[PDB]
Amino acid sequence: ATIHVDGKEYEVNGADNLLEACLSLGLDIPYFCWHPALGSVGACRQCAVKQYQNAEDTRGRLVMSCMTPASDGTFISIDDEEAKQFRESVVEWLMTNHPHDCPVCEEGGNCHLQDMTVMTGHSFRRYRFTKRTHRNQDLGPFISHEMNRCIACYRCVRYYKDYADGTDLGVYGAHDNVYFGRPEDGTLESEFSGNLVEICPTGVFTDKTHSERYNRKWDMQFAPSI
Amino acid sequence: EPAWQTRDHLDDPVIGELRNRFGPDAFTVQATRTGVPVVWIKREQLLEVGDFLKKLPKPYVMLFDLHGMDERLRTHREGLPAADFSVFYHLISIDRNRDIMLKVALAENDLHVPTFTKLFPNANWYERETWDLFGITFDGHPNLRRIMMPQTWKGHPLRKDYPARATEFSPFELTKAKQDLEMEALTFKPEEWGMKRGTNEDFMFLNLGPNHPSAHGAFRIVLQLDGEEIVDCVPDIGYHHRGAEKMGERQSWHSYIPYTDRIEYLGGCVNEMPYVLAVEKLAGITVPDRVNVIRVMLSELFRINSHLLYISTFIQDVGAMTPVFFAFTDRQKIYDLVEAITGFRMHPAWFRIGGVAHDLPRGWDRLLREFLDWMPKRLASYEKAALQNTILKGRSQGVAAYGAKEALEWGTTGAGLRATGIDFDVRKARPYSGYENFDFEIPVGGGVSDCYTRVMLKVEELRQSLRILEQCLNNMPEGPFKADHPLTTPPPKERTLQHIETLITHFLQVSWGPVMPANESFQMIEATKGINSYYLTSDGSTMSYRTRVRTPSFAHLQQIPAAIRGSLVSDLIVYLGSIDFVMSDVDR
Amino acid sequence: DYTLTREIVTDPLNVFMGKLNDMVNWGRKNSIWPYNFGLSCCYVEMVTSFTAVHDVARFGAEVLRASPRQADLMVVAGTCFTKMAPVIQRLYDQMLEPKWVISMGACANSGGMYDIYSVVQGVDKFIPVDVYIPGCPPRPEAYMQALMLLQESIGKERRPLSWVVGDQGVYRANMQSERERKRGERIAVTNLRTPDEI
Amino acid sequence: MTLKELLVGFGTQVRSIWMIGLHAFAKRETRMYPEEPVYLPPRYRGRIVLTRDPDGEERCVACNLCAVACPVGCISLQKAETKDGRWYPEFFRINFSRCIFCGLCEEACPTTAIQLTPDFEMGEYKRQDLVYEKEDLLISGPGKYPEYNFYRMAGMAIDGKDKGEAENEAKPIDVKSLLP
Ligand SMILES: CCCCCCCCCCCCCCCCCC(=O)OC[C@H](COP(=O)(O)OCCN)OC(=O)CCCCCCCCCCCCCCCCC
Ligand code: SF4
Ligand code: SF4
Ligand code: SF4
Ligand code: SF4
Ligand code: SF4
Ligand code: FES
Repeated sequence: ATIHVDGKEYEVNGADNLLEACLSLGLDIPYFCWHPALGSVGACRQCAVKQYQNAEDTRGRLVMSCMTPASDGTFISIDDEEAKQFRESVVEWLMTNHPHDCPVCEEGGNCHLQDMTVMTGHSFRRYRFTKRTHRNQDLGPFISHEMNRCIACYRCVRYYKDYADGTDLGVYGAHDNVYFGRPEDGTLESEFSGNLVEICPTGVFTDKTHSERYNRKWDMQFAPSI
Repeated sequence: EPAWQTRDHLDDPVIGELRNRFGPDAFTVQATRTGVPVVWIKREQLLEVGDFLKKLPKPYVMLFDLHGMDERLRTHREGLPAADFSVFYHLISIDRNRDIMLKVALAENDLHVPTFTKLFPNANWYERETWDLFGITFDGHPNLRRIMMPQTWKGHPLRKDYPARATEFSPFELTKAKQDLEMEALTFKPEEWGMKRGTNEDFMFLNLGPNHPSAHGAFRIVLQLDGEEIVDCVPDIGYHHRGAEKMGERQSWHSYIPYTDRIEYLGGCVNEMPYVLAVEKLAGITVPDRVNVIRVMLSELFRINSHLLYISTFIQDVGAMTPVFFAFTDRQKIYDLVEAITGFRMHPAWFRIGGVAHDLPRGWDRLLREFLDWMPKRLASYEKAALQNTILKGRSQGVAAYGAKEALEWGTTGAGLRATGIDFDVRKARPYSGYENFDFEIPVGGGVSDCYTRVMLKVEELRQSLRILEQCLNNMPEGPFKADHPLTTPPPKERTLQHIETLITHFLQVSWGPVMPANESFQMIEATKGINSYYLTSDGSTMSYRTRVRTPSFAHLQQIPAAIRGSLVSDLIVYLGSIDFVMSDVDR
Repeated sequence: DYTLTREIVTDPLNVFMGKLNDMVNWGRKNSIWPYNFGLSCCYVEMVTSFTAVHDVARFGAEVLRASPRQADLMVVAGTCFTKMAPVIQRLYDQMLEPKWVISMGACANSGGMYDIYSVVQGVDKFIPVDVYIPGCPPRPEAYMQALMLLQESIGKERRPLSWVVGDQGVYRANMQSERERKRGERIAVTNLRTPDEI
Repeated sequence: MTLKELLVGFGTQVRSIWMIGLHAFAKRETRMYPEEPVYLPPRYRGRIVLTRDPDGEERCVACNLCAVACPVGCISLQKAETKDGRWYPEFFRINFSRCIFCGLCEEACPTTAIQLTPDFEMGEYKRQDLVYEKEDLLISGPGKYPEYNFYRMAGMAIDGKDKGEAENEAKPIDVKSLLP
């Protein structure tokens, strides 16, 4: 398949969506709800690009790159001004209720939400009203729970139920009061519950064992091991 | 279109002249944020291109800079020729008020370039440094030895595979190098230093060392003397090498600012200004007017500080030991204001990407007014007591004189260039940081640059800086001290302390670093001692891929042998006093 | 508590010999001639302390000898560059007893911000240091404070009165750390002036 | 030299001597350290301290932003937690033999815990004693910023500050609540 991103030609797989095709090409599109192993659901609305009908089209429309096939002869723009404004607005809407928590948050320096907030260029707060707040749950000895930091991207429930076939994690409530966790306090029963700390793009689900002796990612000495 | 926008400068007449002379396929034009036309030239055509540029109707007369780049780890080289290494040549046409950068691509195995020394004599030390730090050989160089590192040094430190950090100390190698110092005079041969015809059996070779510390630093000069007369001398430098450019590859864009402060340690915010301007070009930041006025005021205060030290130390070197006490009292008044504003004396590290660290504290205008009332009577007293003394005049007038052609061929800038009658100050020719909104004059000489004319030109520069400071005091704009850009590093502190998106931006900017998109930027300023420039290459990361600092003191110290030949040693020490250099500037 | 250079020993100190030792220590600590040696920006702050606005001459320490033989104090005021380290060692070896060393600034203390290929990480890697000054640069009165600290250290050391009679070992007092001495007053600080003013 | 040059030179020598004598008749510009204390402006970058909130608790949440913002790398600390969940440094050490007093750590601190204070007198006899641990840094009050409290802004619950009790925070609404 042939796509044209910002006037540049690219050869991609037509069976892929535009988000994974553009990320495979090295282009940067902000995203939350999509994961490579979980598929596309189009929830967070972060991955907006401007799609044009043809080469001689200047109006276009905003589409979700994760929900749009990377079909042959597809004309899109990432750096379009309206697309950039909408992506910044999505980050801003996520920022309205987000707690002032980065210094005391185990995700800091390793946080996809921090990276996408910086990537969209959103650094000025004009929202002045109250932030919604949630109580936390005890999830056992491995996973720490902090629902204030949730951006309702649904990655956790999609991984835990649709991928890992777990039964004791879910989404509750409605509108801006959606809650992600167990129906009651208790240990997460899945043998693969620990992947939530990397699946969750925020600091809702964090490594409790690491949190005991916490340090930031830049301070780590890493090695590839088995 | 903003001033930081990426341009190819194809509308420059030099591009059309090169296309008409060499053909369209002879060179590749690179689009940069350097503000100059960047032209990739084949290695076999470099001397032809340089000669053509030197023989233009309004010619390129000065080799501003010459250095190298290790391009092996550079991932964003779109539109660039294939290159493991590269060598760049920054040339300036003062008559055109234009400049051009020429880039020569080199493969890893074939690391040799023809020498530029026949076209420009300052290419000698520039090519010696490029050989020392990169391992790039220059064919036809008269003596291509290491200039920063000692001669028994292994490796080339600016290469990407050379480790930046300090190696483990060993007393054995210190003992060995002490032995080399002890038998250096016993086994001295003029041939390895570029000297010749010595020991005729009438000349002597005499080494100068760290015995006259007039705040310039430690370096050596070996003099070939016919009795009392200098027939040849080479400076031995690199005793103040700090690896500052390598540190530029080692620190984030924000955390490198204190290192910029210590390049020319009498300059402070003057040193900070070209770096933050070049970073702001990389970030696409246009600072507001209050930032421009604050940065100009800090730069002029530090220029007066540096000029006071320079004039007083020149007077002390001539022999009059009194005015240094009073001039350092004036430096303390400047330090009162600078301490109040920035919190520090000599290395404020106060400029920021997108602005300055804090707003001006309440009551700064009182201290500025006190200094502006204190200074002129003291300056007139120094003039009458020392600079109009005929013994000082007889020690300085006509000593180490050079004209416009010698200044142009050696890259001399600042007061040494303007004493030859060439009106070239960056604050007027290529205005920056809102300097075009200030009323000030550029003092120029009569055509001949002695020690005395350089010192008096710096006195007039001090008076003009006082005028600029008066304008800064009278018209300080109301507004922000930081730009409203997302890459302003750090963000305003109060919003960081109460707004989550601002806190996120601050968190990532101070820890991982601000992400500068892949580009090349350049900023040239009129520093205290001449023209200082930063050339920054970003590979899209939070650290500089390459930080090249052009300093004027390097060029002036290279000009030393041409200007002092045929003079006495007393003329040499007076000349060193009148150059206005520090060894940190020379060695970086 | 004392350290002996010929180990941790006690105080070796007749009452006339104690008075002579005190007189020699008083004369040495009140007449300290620094060596005029400039490495980097810290030396600019040192010679600033020599000028009229600070007047280090008041302590009798302004003479500033150009020869290491006439100097009692080496101030390493600046970075110990690798090329300059043999020069520093040779100049220190050329100094005569008694000699004291003040490491001035972060570079001379530890290498400072220059953990880099061409810089020795602190002058105490190869020459002994009597007083360390943190700062980059230390302000001139910090150099004067270190001079006074050196004076206190000199005023209670034990050195031979003559090289022909008596113990020839050099005893240096194990002084209390300035951090531990000032901890009581420093921790008790509650409020400081806000940085929005002059 | 000519006779006119000699006479003019003698006149300039006389003028220099006269001006320096009149300087001897002038007022001393010496700041008399240590008897006269050095005036330091409020934002002077000297000895680093760690400060306390207005409630008396230490402000440092061990977020490690100062240590990574340090270009010298002379700050080392480790996070620890109380039973109520308050983050704090288990240890906090600063190598002042390395520190360049640049103020980047204070600039990077999101709680205003770490502060450079107007105190320059920091000379030491042994270099090991220039390593300041937490007991040598933590002071009894707020320092230069008298009122800021990070934990009044953070969404994380601690002792005395439950969920919904921070600034601009609504009370938590249970998903089981009857209101639509
Ligand atoms: C007994 C105890 C007391 C002893 C006293 C000893 C001193 C001699 C008597 C008093 C002399 C007073 C001199 C007054 C000088 C006034 C200062 C002055 O303005 O000098 C500068 C002036 C030239 O001004 P301008 O050209 O602008 O200089 C700046 C550029 N360089 O310069 C001039 O205009 C020069 C004016 C003439 C100066 C000489 C006057 C006659 C001297 C006769 C004796 C010879 C002295 C020298 C002999 C040397 C031989 C080795
Ligand atoms: S989840 Fe990310 S953005 Fe939110 S508080 Fe934690 S580090 Fe900050
Ligand atoms: S808890 Fe994490 S993974 Fe789940 S919806 Fe919220 S932000 Fe997404
Ligand atoms: S400690 Fe700082 S001021 Fe002193 S020599 Fe080093 S860089 Fe210069
Ligand atoms: S003042 Fe600078 S060098 Fe010192 S601890 Fe803070 S960041 Fe590090
Ligand atoms: S930046 Fe401030 S709160 Fe964070 S670890 Fe350092 S002193 Fe503590
Ligand atoms: S990643 Fe496409 S809408 Fe969420």
